[PDB]
Amino acid sequence: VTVKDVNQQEFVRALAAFLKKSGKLKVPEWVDTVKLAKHKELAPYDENWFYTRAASTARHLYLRGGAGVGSMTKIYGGRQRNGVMPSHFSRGSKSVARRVLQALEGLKMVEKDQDWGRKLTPQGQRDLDRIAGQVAAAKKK
Amino acid sequence: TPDIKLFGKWSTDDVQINDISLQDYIAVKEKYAKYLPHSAGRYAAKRFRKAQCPIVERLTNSMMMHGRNNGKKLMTVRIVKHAFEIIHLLTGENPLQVLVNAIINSGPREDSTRIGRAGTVRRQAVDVSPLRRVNQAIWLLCTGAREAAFRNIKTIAECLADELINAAKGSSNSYAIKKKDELERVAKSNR
Amino acid sequence: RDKLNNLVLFDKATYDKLCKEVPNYKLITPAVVSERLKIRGSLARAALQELLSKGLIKLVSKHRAQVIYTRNTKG
Amino acid sequence: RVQPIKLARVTKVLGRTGSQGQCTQVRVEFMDDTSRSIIRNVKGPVREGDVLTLLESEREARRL
Amino acid sequence: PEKFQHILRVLNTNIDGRRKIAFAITAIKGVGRRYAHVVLRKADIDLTKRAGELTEDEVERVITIMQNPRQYKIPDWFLNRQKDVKDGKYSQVLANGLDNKLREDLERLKKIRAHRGLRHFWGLRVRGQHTKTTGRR
Amino acid sequence: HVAQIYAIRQSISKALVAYYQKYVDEASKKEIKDILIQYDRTLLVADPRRCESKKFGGPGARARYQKSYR
RNA sequence: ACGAGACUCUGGCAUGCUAACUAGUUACGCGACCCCCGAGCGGUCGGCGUCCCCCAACUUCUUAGAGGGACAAGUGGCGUUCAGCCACCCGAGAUUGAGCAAUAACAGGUCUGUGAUGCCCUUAGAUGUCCGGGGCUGCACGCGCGCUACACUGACUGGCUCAGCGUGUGCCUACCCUACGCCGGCAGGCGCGGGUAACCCGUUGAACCCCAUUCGUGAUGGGGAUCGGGGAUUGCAAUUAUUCCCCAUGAACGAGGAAUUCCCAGUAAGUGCGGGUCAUAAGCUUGCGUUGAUUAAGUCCCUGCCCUUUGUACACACCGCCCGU
Repeated sequence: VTVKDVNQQEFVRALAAFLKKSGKLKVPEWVDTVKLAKHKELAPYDENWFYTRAASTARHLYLRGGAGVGSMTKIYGGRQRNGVMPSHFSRGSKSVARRVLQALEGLKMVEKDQDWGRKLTPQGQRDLDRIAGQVAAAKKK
Repeated sequence: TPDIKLFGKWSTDDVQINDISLQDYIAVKEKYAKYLPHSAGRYAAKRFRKAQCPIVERLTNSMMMHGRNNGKKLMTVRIVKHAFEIIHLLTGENPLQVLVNAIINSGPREDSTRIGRAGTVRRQAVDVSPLRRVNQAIWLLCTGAREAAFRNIKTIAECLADELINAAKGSSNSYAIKKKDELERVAKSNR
Repeated sequence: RDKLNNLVLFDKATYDKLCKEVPNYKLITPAVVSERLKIRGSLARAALQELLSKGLIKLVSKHRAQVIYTRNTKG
Repeated sequence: RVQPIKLARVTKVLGRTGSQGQCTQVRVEFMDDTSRSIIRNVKGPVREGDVLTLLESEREARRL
Repeated sequence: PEKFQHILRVLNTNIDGRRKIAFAITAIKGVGRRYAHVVLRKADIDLTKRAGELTEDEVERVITIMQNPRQYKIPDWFLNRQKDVKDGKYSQVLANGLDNKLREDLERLKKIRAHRGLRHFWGLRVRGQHTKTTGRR
Repeated sequence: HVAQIYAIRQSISKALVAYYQKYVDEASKKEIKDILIQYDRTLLVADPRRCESKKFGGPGARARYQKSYR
């Protein structure tokens, strides 16, 4: 199997199990109080979202690699409701995004490849496809 | 013309029309019945190109209304398909048969049109062609649904289903059928 | 305007009030429960979540804006 | 009060006037008894040889 | 379940016992949706319990934590009174004691006769907006 | 999203329409094409309708900003 | 002879043509690299976030040159059977949208765009210029274009995936677009590596919308005005708060009277993105794309327009004229 044959919305939840099982990457001292972007009005209801956020950005590296802070901040964006004035687009947080990438470095998941863009190690890909063999084996559309 | 007509969830066949006056306009087998209600975008070119869309498709098109909702079609497709599950649960028979006997039951037989009768432009009761009777009800029933679910807790697939299922056995209860007679009643009051 | 008094709790009397009746409903949705009772959906969606766990009510469609349940084939 | 509700076919469309172009005269026949061709005005699209529903057949509704 | 700890009083400010605990806390002045949502985290309480649930043994934690934010590694940038021209007390503030500060700071403008206070003395717009069309309720 | 769907539902169909000619009989086109066309025209024929330009006056092509009357 | 039409640009579609490392290539060689990553012991398969030189195959998509194509042509009705209309297989069925625009005028705006200018005013205590700080924005009021909502088809939170016009640095002049690594919650900062551009921004991986949790008819978390404290940015100067961030106060408003505007097809309507102003920057405007209806194929009923017949005591022409205590 491969990531390109399974449900992505449940896939990120699946990997959110894995980083809870490893449970040693890092969890920043500020996970309590940050907002995950500059446009939201309320921090996430789920307090264990770092397993979720790091499930996404690591997953997106599998499909559009060479991505740094920007290509991860660009995906994390939506309406920036200034209220009376019309809404807009506003990129997500910078520092919160990179701390994921550094934490993956310690776990050796991702690496900085040529062109200075984060890519994925050949052992790093093993983890991403391995869990795919589990969701696929337990779900047929 | 596939192996058999089917929604994948319901089946189109055996949906009968209780008027000889609404076939060729209540379209359930034009030459077919589409698996999923969503247009190709051809229609609305000549005045009778509008009577070749599936009745479900046009009702899907009329759920978008009143500002914030406008232009969101895939959201209605979700409502309509769910709303047919709900009708099939309360009463049974294929909701097409519910909808068909419902959209019949909400279009008036008459209207009061302005015309010269008594020197000034009066109102003389007139007759309504089949297209204007299917077209009136279809946007009339949405009006009941949109009004009903505007402040209730009820889910939309509930109120729309609850409103239609009244009409197939219409008893002066569904907002559309409440209007339908009142359109005729005032029409017969002046001639 | 007038309150609806949709409460935020149970009382061991209204709860078993629910436990006999609804599995004979052909239409089991969070909306119809709160029409029948003077209860918020939050409890009822949870109460149906409570009742769904027992097995007295079965599943037709669990969707973001609405969920559908039916009878347990009583007869 | 008897309730004669008659079904009927148009044959040709005559004209489309009366208030603002809203109404439409036809010379509708009945389909089931080829009987009195009552010329009545209707409001809305009118196909060629299309069916019609009708409450009371006794107007003639002509150029008033 | 039973009604244990519904509508109550704290900081002399009512609490809407029916709702969730998170936004019930926000019924107090000086506290908002976020400041409520963080102190709940630092008291280690499940957000999914209504206010008629857990008794005073847990809110006794919250009342003190809320009064003194700095003691529990609360990022000071949440705090709404930082580096004040009063004694530099970096602390979240609370019920009507806070409005006292608002009376004080406005008075400070009006005790020294500054620009902003001079407009508050009349009650017109102070942030430098217009009143060509707006200003009438 | 919807634009892509109305593309793939056409490209796939016109793929098999174009395939069956080059290595299979022409009737294999017609037994398929006629069943394809008698169901939906668009699966064979592309949607020509496309967005039209915007005029000054009106946020869209043909709407207008209101007019002020003394 | 003018205006119309004719013409220019634009959109459609041409599996045909000359072509493309600054485009596709992608179909392939599987020349390799990687995960048992699965039916598969394994290969062939599926995938690649990948890696290539041209001694691969080209041009469907990408781009733009010549082409080509549609013309009441084919058929049938209706027509004085001329002009033409209605319908239909064919297909872009003559139908995309604009640019362009005559005769005669208006005491319509502009001397505040101009070294284009008549006359008058004034020219040293300047109505010339330059500098400083202010004002053009001030509040009992009434007005005209507009963004925000009033919520559950909704809001909060998470995942998800898609776009098209352009634009971007040394100019008689002062600063452009921005990847990528670290610091900072964020607003921001510091080394830095590209671009005078189909080259790196940018395979523009935008939003409403698609799938989950929370809220539960309650001024509620809808709404985001007002006010206080804080934190950064551009600048000779932010105070009468340039902007932007953070905490916090949480009002008016329960779908809106009389009136009245805009629209008939990818149009209405929703959402988002460029350009313009721009050292600081849009609630405005000029454009682009996405989501995608209901209601019409008609009439002069209202406000108005073109031609002809008739009427007039009107001619700065009904905003006319004109009568008597």
